[PDB]
Amino acid sequence: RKMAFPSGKVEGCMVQVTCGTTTLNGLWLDDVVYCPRHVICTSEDMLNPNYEDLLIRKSNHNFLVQAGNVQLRVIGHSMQNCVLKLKVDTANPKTPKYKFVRIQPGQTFSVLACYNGSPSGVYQCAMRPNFTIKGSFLNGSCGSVGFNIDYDCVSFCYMAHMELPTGVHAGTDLEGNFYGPFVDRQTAQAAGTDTTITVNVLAWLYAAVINGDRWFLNRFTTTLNDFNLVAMKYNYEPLTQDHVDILGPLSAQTGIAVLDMCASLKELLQNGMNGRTILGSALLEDEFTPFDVVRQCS
Amino acid sequence: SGFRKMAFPSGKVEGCMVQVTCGTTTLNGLWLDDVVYCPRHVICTSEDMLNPNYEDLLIRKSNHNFLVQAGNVQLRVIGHSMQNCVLKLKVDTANPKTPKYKFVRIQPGQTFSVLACYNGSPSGVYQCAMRPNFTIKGSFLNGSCGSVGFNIDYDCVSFCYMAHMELPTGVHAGTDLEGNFYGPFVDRQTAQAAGTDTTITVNVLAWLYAAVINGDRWFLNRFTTTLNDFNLVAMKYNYEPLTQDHVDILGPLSAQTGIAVLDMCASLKELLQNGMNGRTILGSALLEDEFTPFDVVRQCSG
Ligand code: NA
Repeated sequence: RKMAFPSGKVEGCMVQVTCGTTTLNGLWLDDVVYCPRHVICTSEDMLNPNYEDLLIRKSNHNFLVQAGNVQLRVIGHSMQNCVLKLKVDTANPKTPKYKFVRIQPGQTFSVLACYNGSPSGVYQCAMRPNFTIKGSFLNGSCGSVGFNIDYDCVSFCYMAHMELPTGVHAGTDLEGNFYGPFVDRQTAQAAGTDTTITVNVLAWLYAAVINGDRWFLNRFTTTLNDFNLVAMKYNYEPLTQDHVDILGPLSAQTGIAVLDMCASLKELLQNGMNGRTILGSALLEDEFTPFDVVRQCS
Repeated sequence: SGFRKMAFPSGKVEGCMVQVTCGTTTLNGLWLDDVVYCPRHVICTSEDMLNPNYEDLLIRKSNHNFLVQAGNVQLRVIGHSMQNCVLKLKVDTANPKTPKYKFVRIQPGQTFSVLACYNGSPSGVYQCAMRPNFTIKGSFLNGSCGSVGFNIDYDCVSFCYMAHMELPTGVHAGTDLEGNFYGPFVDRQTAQAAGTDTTITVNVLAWLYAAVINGDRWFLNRFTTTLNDFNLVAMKYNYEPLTQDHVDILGPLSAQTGIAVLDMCASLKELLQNGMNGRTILGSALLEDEFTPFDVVRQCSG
C-alpha cells in the first residue's frame, strides 16, 4: 500500500484557467497562477504553435481565472519555457511554504488530479524511466500537479501537459521544462518502451526484510556488471554505483549488502516467485524509493 | 503493474485532525464542531489493554486529564462521554474548519480513503476497501497514531471508519464513528486474528466492465454461466459469492456494454483459470477488487 502525501496544502492552490473555449487547472501561489502554456492555443494553433507570437497577441482580458466562485483578475502574463505565468491582482492567502524542484525518473511524488474543473483525487506515483506518469484510467482530466511534502514545505515537481495514447501523462516541472522527449505541439508522440525502476525494487525488497518477509534472501552475492546483464534482459533499469550508495542505509539496517540483495533479485527475475508473495504482493513493486522506505520503515 | 486508484483529496479532513493525550498515551482525534472523537483506549495504560474496564477507567477521569492539541493550540475539554468504543470529548471551541459532514456505517466491499497519522500529524492518504473479513489493508503502519476513513461526495465528508487496532498481519481494525466495531474485533489486547480474506467479486466484475467500456476486450469469451455454477467455481478461488443483488447492481454496466452479467462472470471464471498471460487490464497486471460498481457507473456511464 503506497500512500500519497495529504493534499490539503495543494488543494488551496488549485484554480481554473480559461482561454477561449479551453479550461484547465492552474496553480495559484502568491499573486501568480501557473498553467500549461497551451491553454492559449486553438485547435489549429497546436499544429505548429508560435507561442511567443501567440502570447503577445493575447491580452489580460483573454484569461479567466476562477478560484471557487471568485474570479481572479489577470493583470499581466509571461511565459517561462512551457508554463504560462498569469499575474493576478490577489495573492493567494492559502499559499503554503513551497519551492519548485525538478525530480529524476524513478523518483516518487503525489499527484492531485483535477476532474470536472476542481481537485478530485490524489495518488502516489513514480516518474517512469521513460519520463511518463501512470495516472488514472479516467480520461478528460483538467490537469494534475505533482508534489512532495517535507515538514511544512511543499516541493512542487510536476505539472501535466498531455495524455499519451497508452493512458499515461507527460508534463513539465514548475519552471516549464519538459520531463522526457515531448513537446506541447499537436504531433505524433509516444512514450518509449518503459522499464522497471531497479533501485526502487531493491528498496522494496529491503522493506520486506525489515517487515520480516525474508524467504527470497539467498547466500549469494553478484557483481554490478553481472546483475545489469540480467536486468537488461528483463527490461529492468541498469543499477549504478550511485544507486548502491543510496541503498547503503538499508544495507546497514538489515545486514544485507546491496550486491547480496541484487543476487536475490536476479533469482526472482530468472525463476519467478514460485507461488510465494512478498509483502503480500505477487508482483515486485517499483514505486517506493530508497528514501521512501527509510522514512516509512525507520 | 497494479490499477491506479485515487483517494479523495484529504484537505477537508486534515483540518479536523487533532492530538489527544491521556497520561503517556497520545493518538489521533477527529475534531468536528465542539466534539473530539477518538478511540476510547486512549484512557488505557499498556497494562490496562489486556482486560480494560472502560467504565471503571473513565469514571476516574476529569476533563483536565485530557490534553487536546490542534496544532500549537491547546483545546480545553469541558465534558466527556463514551459511546460504544469511541470517546467523545466536548471542547470549549467549535472547529472553524469543520466541513459539511455525516457519519455512515459501511459494508464489506465498500471503498473509502484513509488519512493516516504518523508521529503525531496527518502523514499519508490512501484508497482502500473494507475487506470481507472486516479488516483494512493499511501501509507499513510502523508507529501509526491512528487513521480516519471517509468518502467525499459533493463537498460533504462522510466519515465511515476510525482505526483502533493493528492486527498481527499488519492490517487494522476499527469502528464507525458511533464506536461500533466492524467485524468481531474488540479494543482489547488479546488474541484475535482476521479470518481468511476473500476477493470482492462484485467489485472485480464492475472493474472488468470499466475495462470493456474503456476499450479492453481481450479477456471476453463466448460462454455464459448460471449464477450457481459461477459461485461454485468462484469460491474455489476464495472469491466472495455473487448475489442477485450484485447481479442487479451490475445491470447498468451490462446494459451499457451489451455484455450480460453472467457472460462477464464466465469471463472472470476464465481469467481465474488462465491468469493474464503477461497482459494488463486497465494498466493492471492484477484483478482489482477495490473499485465499486457505484464508482464505475459514475465515472464510466458518461
Ligand atoms: Na543473496
